[PDB]
Parts: sequence; C-alpha cells; structure tokens
Amino acid sequence: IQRTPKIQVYSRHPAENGKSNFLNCYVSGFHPSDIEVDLLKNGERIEKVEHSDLSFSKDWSFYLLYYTEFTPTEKDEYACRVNHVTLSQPKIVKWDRDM
Amino acid sequence: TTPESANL
Amino acid sequence: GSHSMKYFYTSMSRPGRGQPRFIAVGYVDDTQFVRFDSDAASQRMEPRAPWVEQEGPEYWDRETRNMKTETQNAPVNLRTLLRYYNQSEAGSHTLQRMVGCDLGPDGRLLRGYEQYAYDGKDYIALNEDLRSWTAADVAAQNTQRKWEAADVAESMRAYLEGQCVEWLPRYLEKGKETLQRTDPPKTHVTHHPVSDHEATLRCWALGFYPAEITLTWQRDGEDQTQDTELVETRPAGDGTFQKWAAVVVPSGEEQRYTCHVQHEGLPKPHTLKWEPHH
Repeated sequence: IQRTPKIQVYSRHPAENGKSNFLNCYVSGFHPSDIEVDLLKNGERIEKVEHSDLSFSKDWSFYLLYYTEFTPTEKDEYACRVNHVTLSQPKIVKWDRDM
Repeated sequence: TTPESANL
Repeated sequence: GSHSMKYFYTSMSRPGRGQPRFIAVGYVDDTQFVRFDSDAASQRMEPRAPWVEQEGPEYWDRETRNMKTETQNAPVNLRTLLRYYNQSEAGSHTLQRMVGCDLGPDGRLLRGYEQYAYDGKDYIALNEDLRSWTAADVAAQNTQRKWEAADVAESMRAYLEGQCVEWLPRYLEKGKETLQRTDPPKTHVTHHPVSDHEATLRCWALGFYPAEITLTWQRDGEDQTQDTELVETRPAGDGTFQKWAAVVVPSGEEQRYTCHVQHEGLPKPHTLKWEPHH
C-alpha cells in the first residue's frame, strides 16, 4: 500500500570543478505523495531549492525532481536528504560524481 | 485539452 | 512517429489541514505542457512549456474553469470513495486519474485511456474498447454500474476519439521545433575498481529525448541482463534524460564486455567498450 521514495542524486551536466551546474535529486515510485526533500552542502541545507510539479508513473507511484544551482568543487560535498512516511528518519544520499 | 470529469 | 497526450490528476483529502487538494499536470510525450494546483496563488491552468502560451485567452479560461470544476468535485468523489469502502473520516486518502490518448505515426487513435486509482491501487478503468469498464474490487463496482447506467463511457469515448486526437496534433505542430525532434544519447564508458579481482564498468547515456532508451551490457556478444544494474531513467532537468547500466567484471576481462545503447535518434545503435591502455 505505501511505497518508500526511490532516490538518485546527480548533476544536470557532467561535473566540472569550478564550473556552474545543477544538483538534482529525483525521488520516485513512492506513495503517498507527501514527501520532503532537501539539498545539502557539507551537511547544512541549501535554501534556494526548487522542484518539478507532482506527477506519477503508470504504476501510479509518484515522482518529483528537486534541484538547485551549484558549483561542484575540490573540497565541497553535496547530498540529498529525503523524508517520507515510510522512513523512520531522514535518508541521506551523498552526491557521487560517477553516479 | 482537458476532458470533462464524471463523478464516481 | 507516434506520440501521446496524457493528463494526470491527483486529488488528496487532508483531514484537519483544510479541504481536499487537487493537482493536475499534462504531457505531450515526455514533455509537461500545463499544470494546476488548487493550493497555488493563481487558481488557473498554467503553461509549463513555451509552445503553449501562444494559445488564446479563450483557451486558458476554458482549461481553468475545468480545473476549478475538478477542484470542486474532488471533496465529493473522495467522500463517495469513503462511502464505497466503508472507511471513517480520520484517515487521509488519494484519488488518482489518468486520461489520455496515443496516436500512431499516421495520426489515427491507437488507444485512449481513462482510469483511476484510490490510495495507490487500481480503482476503475475504461477498457481498450472504450465502451466497457473494469472494476478493481467490489466497491469500485459501484462506480462501474453507475457509469454504465449513465453512458459515461460514451462521453469519454467521444473525447478520446475526438478532442484528444484533434488536439494532440495542434500541440505537436506548435511544439514542432522540440516535441518532434530526437536528441541521441551522448554515451561513454567508465572504469571503477571494486577490488583486486573485480571492476565496475558503467555505461553512460545522457542528454537524450525522448525518454525511451535501451542500454545492454554484452559479454562476448552475450546479453548480461542478470549481472547488469540499471538505474531508473531520470530527468537532467532541462528537457533531456539520463541513464546508466553497470556490470561488475573480472580484472583484465574488460575487453570481454561491450555496451549497447538504443535510442530512436540513433539510426544504428551505439556500441562501445572500455578504454584505458597507454
């Protein structure tokens, strides 16, 4: 009856240190639709974060796209934090240049 | 264009 | 080729958070073109694709009146479903609808849709014949016999074979420069050690449209669909999509594997293999 959100964290374009890009977090195949998504930069959250319009797949499960402008760099680390009724506590997924 | 809705 | 126009409505009751919420999103293939949120400031259907804005005000008022109507029914159907299933108020529920039509390369209707789902599970659905229905469970039957009694299928069928089929092309016409174009995937393979004995080969595919795509990992020309890990195709956020297939391999045996990418923008499929040496 209730499906947990399926997470993926990636950049819009190939990562290039020092070059501007977008940080996306695609949560999909979850139910119900209520869900909270944050974008992190060294474990403090990013404020200017927007998201697509609530849509869903043929199997009825929902999916949203969260994202923010950002510049991947040497040191700086980024991750996606997700909250949904099926999670006891926030699920954090670090952004991996190769994923 | 959106269709008309019927009620269940 | 062949396209499709699809709308996705979502009605949600939220006890003690105010009256139900209605959301609507529309798509032409893998492109959303309109959107509506009963919570948003506006209270009107909004354009979410450039090529739509050029419709007249007449067009938008029509759509907005509709979405307002949907907003109105929302709390009614949700109450009805509550009756139909013998549930109390306390809980929070969801009523989903998906109406649309698929057109073939010719432009004739390949098949329309009109189906709902309550709380994630199937509720009722217009059969492929566009004349009869299918009720998920006993409660759903209520809606079935009620729609039959009222030839509801008739009106839906008239829309699917009429309005839907006639409109999908106008959107494709105006959307021409983008909807009727295919951007092939930019592919490349990467090597990632996992141990002294195994490496992970990852086949990339990015910046492509439409969303449909096939990545296959072959070993000696043998499909390796079992040891292949596929990430669910995702949105780049700019219109195009991404995807990658990964397979673990014994060090050295790298050249044993080849990646196959299939997209409708590639007359001849892309076939690549990892490259390190020298």
